[PDB]
Amino acid sequence: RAKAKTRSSRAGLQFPVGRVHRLLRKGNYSERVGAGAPVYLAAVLEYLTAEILELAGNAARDNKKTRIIPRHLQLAIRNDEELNKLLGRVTIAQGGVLPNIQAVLLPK
Amino acid sequence: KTRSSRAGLQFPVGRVHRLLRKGNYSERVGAGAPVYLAAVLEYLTAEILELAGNAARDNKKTRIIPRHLQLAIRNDEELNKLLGRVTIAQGGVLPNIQAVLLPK
Amino acid sequence: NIQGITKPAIRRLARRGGVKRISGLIYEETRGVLKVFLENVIRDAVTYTEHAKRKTVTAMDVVYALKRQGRTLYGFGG
Amino acid sequence: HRKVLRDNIQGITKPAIRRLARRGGVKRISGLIYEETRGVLKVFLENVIRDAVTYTEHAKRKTVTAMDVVYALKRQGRTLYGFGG
Amino acid sequence: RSRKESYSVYVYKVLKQVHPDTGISSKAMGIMNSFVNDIFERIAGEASRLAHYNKRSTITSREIQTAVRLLLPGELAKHAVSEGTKAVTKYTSA
Amino acid sequence: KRSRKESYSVYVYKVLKQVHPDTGISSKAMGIMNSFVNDIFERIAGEASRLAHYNKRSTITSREIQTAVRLLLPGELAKHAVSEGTKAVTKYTSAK
Amino acid sequence: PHRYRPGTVALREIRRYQKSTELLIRKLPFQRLVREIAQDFKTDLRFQSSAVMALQEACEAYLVGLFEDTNLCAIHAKRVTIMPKDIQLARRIRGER
Amino acid sequence: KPHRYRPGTVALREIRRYQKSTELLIRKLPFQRLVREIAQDFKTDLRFQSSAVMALQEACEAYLVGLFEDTNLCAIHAKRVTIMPKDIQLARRIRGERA
DNA sequence: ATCAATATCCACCTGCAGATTCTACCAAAAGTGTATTTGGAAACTGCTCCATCAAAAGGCATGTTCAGCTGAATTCAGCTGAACATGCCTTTTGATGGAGCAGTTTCCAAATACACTTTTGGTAGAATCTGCAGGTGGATATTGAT
DNA sequence: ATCAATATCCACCTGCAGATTCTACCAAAAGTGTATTTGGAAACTGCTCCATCAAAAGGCATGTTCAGCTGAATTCAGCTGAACATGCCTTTTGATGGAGCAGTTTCCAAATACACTTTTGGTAGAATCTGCAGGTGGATATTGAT
Ligand SMILES: [Cl-]
Ligand SMILES: [Cl-]
Ligand SMILES: [Cl-]
Ligand SMILES: [Cl-]
Ligand SMILES: [Mn+2]
Ligand SMILES: [Mn+2]
Ligand SMILES: [Mn+2]
Ligand SMILES: [Mn+2]
Ligand SMILES: [Mn+2]
Ligand SMILES: [Mn+2]
Ligand SMILES: [Mn+2]
Ligand SMILES: [Mn+2]
Ligand SMILES: [Mn+2]
Repeated sequence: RAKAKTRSSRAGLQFPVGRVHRLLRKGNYSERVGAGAPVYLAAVLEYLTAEILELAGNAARDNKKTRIIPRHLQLAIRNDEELNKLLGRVTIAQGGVLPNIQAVLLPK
Repeated sequence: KTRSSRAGLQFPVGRVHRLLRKGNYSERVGAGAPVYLAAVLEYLTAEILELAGNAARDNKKTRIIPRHLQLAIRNDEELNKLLGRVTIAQGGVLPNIQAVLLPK
Repeated sequence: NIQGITKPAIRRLARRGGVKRISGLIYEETRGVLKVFLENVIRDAVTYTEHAKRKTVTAMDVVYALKRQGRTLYGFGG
Repeated sequence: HRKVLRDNIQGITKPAIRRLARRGGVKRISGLIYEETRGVLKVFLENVIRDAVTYTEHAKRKTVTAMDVVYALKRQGRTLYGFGG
Repeated sequence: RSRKESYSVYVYKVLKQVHPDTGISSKAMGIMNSFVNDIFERIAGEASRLAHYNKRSTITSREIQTAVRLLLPGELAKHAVSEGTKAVTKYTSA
Repeated sequence: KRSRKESYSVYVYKVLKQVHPDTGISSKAMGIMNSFVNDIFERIAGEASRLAHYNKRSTITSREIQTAVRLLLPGELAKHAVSEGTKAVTKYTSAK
Repeated sequence: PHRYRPGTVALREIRRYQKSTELLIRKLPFQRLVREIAQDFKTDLRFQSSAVMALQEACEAYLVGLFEDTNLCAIHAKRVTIMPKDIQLARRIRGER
Repeated sequence: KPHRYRPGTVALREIRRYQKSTELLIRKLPFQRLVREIAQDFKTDLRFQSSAVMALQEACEAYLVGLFEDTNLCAIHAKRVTIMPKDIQLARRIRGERA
């Protein structure tokens, strides 16, 4: 039979489409899952993570580090109006906070 | 000969059971789950109607209206917390003025 | 249109809120706030409308929109 | 725990509370803040540990796992990243 | 007719049990309807997740109970847990 | 007699190498990423599940995923995700 | 000529509206604003009667609750008059900002 | 001199120092006992995965830091620089934790 | 308008705990070949929704007045930060033991799968009654004069 | 604090309009009786971890002394925001129509589910690779007293 071609390579993605499809089928979200659904979702997840690794990589570079750590992710997320909105009720373990001293507290 | 009467309930065991399987909650639904669930709903409902029934009485109304439900709900601490993020259309609010705002 | 929400109307809402004295800057601040409120909700309500392939925004569409925004409403079908 | 565990909320020392307020950008701290913070922290932990334990008993386990805690934190609208393994 | 169903008859039945002399307006009833659907989804929803976390495919009274324990505050939970197990027993008895 | 647990780790690493060829990631950082992928997954699938339900449909399709994406994500983040999502589908269906 | 002291009428108003449950914003003005806002998202849309009422119940409830928090912020600052500053602090803490 | 810093300068040095780091500010063992004690009162003989306790500590600290942030805004709103119980109360009330 | 005094950086280095790779199965995608389910593509319908059109009755926009709240300007008793000396007890690593997750099998109580029969619950006019709109008459307060 | 003179609430009452409740009929659901599966519970059993405790070292919590300067109290009046009488018009509300469209049905081509079988991509240790944590020092701000 035809040589095997993964659905990820067909959609041109890095995230596992087959995996996601299984996760959708077994998560009791609906009686049936369309063929395009896992592709769409797997792509959105890949996009969102690529989008946060971009910002975290930069923060890591601004700190002269070649390895991304929880703190870089916090900086990235909390310094981006939208990501922060999206993860407003989420906490990054070992992320710390953004430096911010209320002006009125500075020596007068 | 319905399941509701077999559990000593008013709330619909059969319909609750159906809503459970059609709701994409799990591949299977046990026999007692709908019974238990219907019971909790009947209990919560009775709880609220009891108090709302009072509120309607003290307002000299024979019919409960949203005002009464909002009163029942907000004056009870546990129900208030259960419905802390819920809003009752046409319910208004609990009359209440901050002490510092009163004269004398 | 946002001006349609008059001063005496905002006063009334604040009264039910227990407010006794109001700064004149409040009315415009309240219109701004209200606007963002309606936008966030109507955005999602309409999105529910569009997914159902309808041109008419139903009460439910609104109800689902309020629910997502953590502003669950009772009495309009949900 | 062998030895009975008692009054440990006092383990949350004044200095540890001070460091927390610093990170939160506080410059000056009233003397009564310490007990208040202990009281708030206790309520926070009880609420979460309660839900966590409920997941544990329900799994018929005797061991509270990070997952139990993660699921409890999420229920309180307190989602945590980093411990789902 | 199809159209749509609600909990109206049942809510009216519980009302008669607690206040035989009392009735309910159309809107207040609308409010109870919402209330019921709301609580239902919260528990079924929690029961679903509970069952999934433990890799169970069926939702039983045990999952509904834990869900109620997680969702209801203090006393409300105690009384709901009693009414529930109480209803199961009767249902199972006769 | 093994106990193998799946994760998004290899995929997250491949994406990291794309956007930053010179960067690595601490396992704890990887833990945050895995938590993040699962969170969004559930938030999206969840909304999609309801969508199909409100509309009386038994099947979640790429259309349900899309509106869920417009509902959960803020402004620009959404248009972008929609782009990637639509692009991936069209490319996939053409057996490309 | 009879003239109530400042505050006395505001108080009387607080008792009045906290006792009632009717909508406090005029129908048409509101409805018109809803449609306008809606236009900036999707076009040539129709609205159900009940849908506009649902949005109005939510708004009023939302503004009323916000004004309650705003009031606590004003009273916290030794004032009895709400100011933009109060609404801002309240929304900051609610996580709306 | 003896050299002595003015009240507030070191407090500021500390703020900058901790907003720059991510380490847990509460000590481990003491926090661990508290968790076991509280848990002990719900169900006896419970065990805990090392990770469970760490997750709890990360969550509590992130929660408190955030509360102090809001609490600080309340104190500042009242024209003060010093946080007081009334500030934590107002914040928990507005957040809807104790409305 | 300085300068001891300290704290804060920045750059450099190294080896070991923490990433990254390299291996090798093997659980779980993907490829086939049917066996169901669907989503609509047309074609029709009564509706709830817009559109106008038109009185008017509150409600709101204005312009006056001036009561009294918000802030600025002071004052100063103490609380809370800054430094230190102590010496307790948290951190680090590891050792022991065995409690209890997790992985497998075996197998019923319990859940699903039909084919039909009974019983409900939703509907919509008819037949009740119950709030509501207006009007008092009598508490309850307010506000100014003394 | 009283009197007096208004001004607003707040039951209570009557006449009905219009919500509710009450009736009577089905389609749609729930209930039944049988018949067959099967999820997952009980019974082991492998072996990860977790509970605890021991030791040494030293990072930190504590208690104490002082006095800087912040919160709390007060006073005073500038001028913001409330209370009111006026005059205007925008919002009510009341029909009348036309029609833009939710809602439904009947089919069927196109899309999904599923059991069986191949074929890897993924994951769990080993085997390698290496950032950058910890340590060290002068260079640079940043303070606070003079
Ligand atoms: Cl699809
Ligand atoms: Cl069951
Ligand atoms: Cl302001
Ligand atoms: Cl205080
Ligand atoms: Mn790049
Ligand atoms: Mn059969
Ligand atoms: Mn009937
Ligand atoms: Mn009246
Ligand atoms: Mn089986
Ligand atoms: Mn001061
Ligand atoms: Mn004056
Ligand atoms: Mn391979
Ligand atoms: Mn270093």
